[PDB]
Amino acid sequence: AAIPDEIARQIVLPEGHKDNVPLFEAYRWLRENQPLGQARVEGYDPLWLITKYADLMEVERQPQIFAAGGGEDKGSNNPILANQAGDEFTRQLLGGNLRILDALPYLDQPEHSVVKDVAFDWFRPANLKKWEDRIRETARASIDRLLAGGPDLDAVQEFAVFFPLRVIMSLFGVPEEDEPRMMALTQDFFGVADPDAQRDDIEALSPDAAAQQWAATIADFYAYFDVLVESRRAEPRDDLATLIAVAKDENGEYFPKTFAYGWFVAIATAGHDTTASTLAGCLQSLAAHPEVLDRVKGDPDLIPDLVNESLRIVSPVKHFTRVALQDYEMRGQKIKAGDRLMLLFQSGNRDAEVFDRPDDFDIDRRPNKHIAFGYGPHMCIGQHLAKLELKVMLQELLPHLERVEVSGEPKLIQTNFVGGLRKLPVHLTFS
Ligand code: HEM
Repeated sequence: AAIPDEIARQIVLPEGHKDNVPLFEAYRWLRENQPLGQARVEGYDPLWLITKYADLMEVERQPQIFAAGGGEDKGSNNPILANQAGDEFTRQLLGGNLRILDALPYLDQPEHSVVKDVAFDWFRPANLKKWEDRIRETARASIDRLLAGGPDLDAVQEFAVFFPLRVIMSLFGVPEEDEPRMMALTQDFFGVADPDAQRDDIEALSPDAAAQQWAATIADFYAYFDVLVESRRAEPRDDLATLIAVAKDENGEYFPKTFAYGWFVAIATAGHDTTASTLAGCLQSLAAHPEVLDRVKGDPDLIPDLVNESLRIVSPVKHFTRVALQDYEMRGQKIKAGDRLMLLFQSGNRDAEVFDRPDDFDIDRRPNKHIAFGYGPHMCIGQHLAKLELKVMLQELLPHLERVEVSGEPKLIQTNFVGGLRKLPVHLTFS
C-alpha cells in the first residue's frame, strides 16, 4: 500500500522539515516498517521514498536506469522536488520542460560527464591544497571578529555564514562588496518554501509560489553572472570563474553561457550554504556533547572525524529526485518506468543496518561511512573543498573555545531540499 498520509506529508512537504524531531522520526518509521514505499501526497507526483542506505547506493550507481533530468527527453524530470503546480509553472515558462538550469543536477550522461569534466580536476583534493593558506587566513580573520564581538551571538547569522561565503567568493573571483548580494540570493534560492524567506516580487500564497521564487532568483543570478562570464572571457584571471567562463567543448566552441551560469549558481549557493550549516550543526553538537569538544582540543587529529560525524548528523542536502527509465524491482517492490524517486540522504545517514546507535553523535566511527555527499556520478563535486574548509576552521577555532552553550531556540530553514540551521543563539566561553 501507499505510505500512510501523515508520514508521507512529513517528508514530502517543506513544512514537514521545520523541526528535525518529527522529520527524523518519520524517516525512522519508514526504515523500520516500510523502507521502500510510494508517497502519494496531494499536489505532488507519487514518489518512491528511498530511505535505506543500501538502496540509495543501488539507485545512484545505475544512472542508465535512474535518470536525474529524464534521459534523452531532456528536462522531463525535475531533479529538485517541486509540487505539481510548480512544475506546471516551469513548463509554462520554459515551454514544455523543467530544465531551468544547465547545472550538473539537471544533466544525464553523457552530457553530465562532459560538463563535469570542466571542473573535476579543480575540485580534487591535491588541487585544493594551494588554497589551504588563504582558507586558513580567512578562518583566522573570521575568528578574530568572533572574539572581538563577545560571547553572546547567533552562531549562524553572526559567525558561521560568513567564512564559507568569503572562501568561495574569493576562489570564485567575486569581489567582497558583492558578498551581501550573493548571500541574499542564496537565501531566496534555498528559502523558496520558508515563510520567513519570501521574495517581495512573487505571489507568496500561489500554489506555484516556490517555483516562481526559484525562477525569479535564477533570473537575478543570470543577470549577475552574464557580466562575470563576459568579463573573464575578455580578460582571463587565475580564478574558478575563469576556468568555467572560458570552457570550450570538443569542437573548440565555448559551452553555451547558461552552462557557466549553472556552475556559478551551484557554486554561489551550495558552495557556501552547506558548509555553513555543517559548521553551525557541529557547534550545536559540541554544546550537547561538551566531552567531545574537550577530546578534540586534546587531540586536534580528531578534527577530520568530527567533520565526518557533523556531515553525517547534519546531512544538509536532503534529496534529489530520479525517474525510472525502465521497470525495476528493488526490496520486493516493482518500480515502473516513469515513476519518480526521492533520495533521502538524511535517512540513509541514520540507517541502523550501517551505523551503530545511528542517532548518537560518535566521532569514533572509523571509517565513517556517511552518504551526506550522495553517491554515483552525481556525487558532490565540492566534497573535498567542504572537508578542507571545515577542517581548517575547526583547527583555528576549537583552541579558542572552552565551552558552547545554546542560550536560545534554534531555528531550521523550512525546506525539503538544502536545509540546516538559520539561527543558533549561543553563549561561548573563550579560552
Ligand atoms: C557540507 C557540504 C556539502 C554537502 C553535505 C553537499 C551535499 C551534496 C549532495 C548530497 C549532493 C547530491 C549528490 C547526488 O546526487 O548523489 C551534492 C551535489 C552537488 N554539490 Fe555538494 N554538498 C556540500 C558542499 C558543496 C560545495 C562546497 C560545492 C561547491 C563548491 C558543492 C557543489 C555541488 C554540486 C555542483 C553538486 C551537483 C553534482 C551533480 O549533480 O553532479 N557542494 N552535494
